[PDB]
Amino acid sequence: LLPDLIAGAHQNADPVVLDVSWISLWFAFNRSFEPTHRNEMLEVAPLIESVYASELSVMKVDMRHLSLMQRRFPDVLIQARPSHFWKAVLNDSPEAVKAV
Amino acid sequence: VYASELSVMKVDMRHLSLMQRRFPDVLIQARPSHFWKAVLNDSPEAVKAVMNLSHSHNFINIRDMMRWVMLPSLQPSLKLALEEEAWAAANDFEDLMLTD
Amino acid sequence: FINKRIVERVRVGQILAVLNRRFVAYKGKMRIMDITQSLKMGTKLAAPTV
Amino acid sequence: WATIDVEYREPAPYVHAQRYIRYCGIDSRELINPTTYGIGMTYHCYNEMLRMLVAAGKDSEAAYFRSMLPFHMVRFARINQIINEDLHSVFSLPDDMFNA
Amino acid sequence: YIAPNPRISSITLTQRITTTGPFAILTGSTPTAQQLNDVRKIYLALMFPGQIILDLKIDPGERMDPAVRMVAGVVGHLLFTAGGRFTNLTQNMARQLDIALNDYLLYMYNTRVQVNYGPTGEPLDFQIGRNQYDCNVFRADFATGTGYNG
Amino acid sequence: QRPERIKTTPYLEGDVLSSDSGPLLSVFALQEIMQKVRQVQADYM
Amino acid sequence: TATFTVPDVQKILDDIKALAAEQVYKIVKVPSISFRHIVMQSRDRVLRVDTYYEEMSQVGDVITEDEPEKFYSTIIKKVRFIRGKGSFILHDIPTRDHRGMEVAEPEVLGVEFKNVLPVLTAEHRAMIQNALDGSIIENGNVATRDVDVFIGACSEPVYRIYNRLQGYIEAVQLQELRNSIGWLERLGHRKRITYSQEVLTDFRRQDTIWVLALQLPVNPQVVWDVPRSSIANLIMNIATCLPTGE
Repeated sequence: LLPDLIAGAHQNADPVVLDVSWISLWFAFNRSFEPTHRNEMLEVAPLIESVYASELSVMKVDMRHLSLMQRRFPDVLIQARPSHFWKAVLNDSPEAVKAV
Repeated sequence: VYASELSVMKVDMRHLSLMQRRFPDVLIQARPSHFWKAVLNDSPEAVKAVMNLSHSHNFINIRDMMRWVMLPSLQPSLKLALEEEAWAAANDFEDLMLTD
Repeated sequence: FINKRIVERVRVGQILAVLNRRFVAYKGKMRIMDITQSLKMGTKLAAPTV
Repeated sequence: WATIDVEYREPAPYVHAQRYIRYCGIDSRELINPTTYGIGMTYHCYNEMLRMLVAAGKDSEAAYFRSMLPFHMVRFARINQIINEDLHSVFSLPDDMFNA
Repeated sequence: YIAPNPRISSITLTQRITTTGPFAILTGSTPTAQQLNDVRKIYLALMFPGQIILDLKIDPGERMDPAVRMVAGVVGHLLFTAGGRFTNLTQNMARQLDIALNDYLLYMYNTRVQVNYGPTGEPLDFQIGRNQYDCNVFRADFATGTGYNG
Repeated sequence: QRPERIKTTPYLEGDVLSSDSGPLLSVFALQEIMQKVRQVQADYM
Repeated sequence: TATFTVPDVQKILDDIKALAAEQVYKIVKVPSISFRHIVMQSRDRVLRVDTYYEEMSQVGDVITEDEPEKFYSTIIKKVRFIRGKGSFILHDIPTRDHRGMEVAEPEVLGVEFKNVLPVLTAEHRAMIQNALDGSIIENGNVATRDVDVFIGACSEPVYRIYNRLQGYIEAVQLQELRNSIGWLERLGHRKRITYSQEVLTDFRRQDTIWVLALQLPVNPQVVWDVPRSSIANLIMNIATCLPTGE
């Protein structure tokens, strides 16, 4: 992250920039963050991670299998683009994954 | 903005100065004040006013204007570059659809 | 007499023979904006006083 | 009299003007507090004038000027600040003409 | 969010005599909605080191006494990190903080002290005090992170 | 129940100002991120 | 206290500030038509007509040998017309796909031949379609930004202006913006002004093309080359930078 910011090169994970005021520095210096309770779904999260990863894996598999149709049968897919099967796969996926 | 407008005026005057030598038959009774007034009729009024703050009580003539035109200093900008390329493209008057 | 090709007679095979200019276009998913007016957005610091 | 009222330093934003006005030898880099700034600062001409006034038998006037010295210093500090940090522009006079 | 103890900045020796803090004018202020949102932004940027970066905001109508800027200049050098591993603030905000610290150090509302300026025009290029303390070390340098935490 | 939260000296004891949690801060961050770009695209051509 | 500059200079600065926002270029999807075609009773031959000269012949007044001012004004107006017509930028052009390649649509090419198709025969129609299928789009880079490059038709005098404008856009993308921002930072450091950079720090900043009509490090010499201009410069400096106090 840091050498790319110094050199100004292209970044895959660009940092998010937020704007603050002068007096906000003084207000933030005179405060401390004291946690009281854990998150409500801290004990459930890994199942969410696993479900998300599995659904993305199956989408990748479907797209990979569909990507060879043009080379296999050129005369049927003359006007084909990758975005076409991208939309075709996304139209048959659960809405929660697309929302994420 | 002021520098860009002055540069545009300089370029226009510099290119218009050669017309009498190029076509003696049309401009036989022309004087430099003619093309001076012609260029000043198309400049913005703000730059003319700024110059008139000084020229309202100091006298200048053709020699001062020619010496200022011949000086090699311009402020690069979009309008200046476009105007220079326009003059270069219109160097040949057959492209302006008038001939003898 | 004007030495320009204002009007010509061409066969139908020469219709697409005038394509010799290199054009550069920007992608539709990118954006272009003019930020000249952004060069005057600033604030003036005030000196301390009694 | 014996001060250095103009100075040259690091390059300026406008390259045609590089001078720094230093009335009474006051540096314009630092902010001032008008309540208490010139408590113990003098320069050459003021000291010579005070010495001459004391030598001439004008005690009240000498004491008045010695009391009014901090007012003089803060006023000239404000003038230096205005000249160096507000009146810097392309419309400022070039150095080669200011010296002449 | 927990505020610091009020007795840290003041001691009451007797009924009438109490010590006075330097920043008493600032400690009496109360944040509005926007300032509280900015505080939440600052803490969010702190808790995620390299993924959120702060920057300065300019509002022409907004009005404060100039002391706030030079106090924040000192605060920011102690609160943020611009070291050799990661950063919390953009280069522009680092420059603004350095300029604010310069203005704070050169503002002497008490008896003045000796100062010697350097050959370059960069901010914080001077030596201060009876013992000449070099303040060039507080200028930001992202390759080594001298001026901030780290 | 955690040893880190035991306070024995009033140095670390003070008033309570505000509170926040994950489900609020996430939507706050999204709102600020989108608001910035909408404002920038509105202010200029 | 609870109960300034002369008005004409204030009006002058207001006019200059207004003029600073004038827009010169345009952003279009397709270029204007440069060549059109005239059909006769024939089916194999047509007339190719260049529209530039046809539009150019109707600009300005007639030339007469005893009004030099009108002649100069006519030349100025013609040059300005050329400059105005030649400045445009392309964005989001129509596109078609063919055998895994991208092809420009016939409407983005700078020729108009929609009225010659109905008169053609079968062989010529097939030939025209096959020829149109061969306009392959190329992917190029302009300061690490992906752009489309293709081949079209345009008249020479307007093409020169377009090419110069493209070169200027590339130049301001490479180094001019950084120079302007750095000079603004140095000036603000000198004169105690804080300049905002909010416009360059959103989350869509890695896919933006920046256009600037003016540059910041202005050459002061061009200001001081105006003959006998000391008093005007002094008045402008007073009207621009003098503060007010008690």
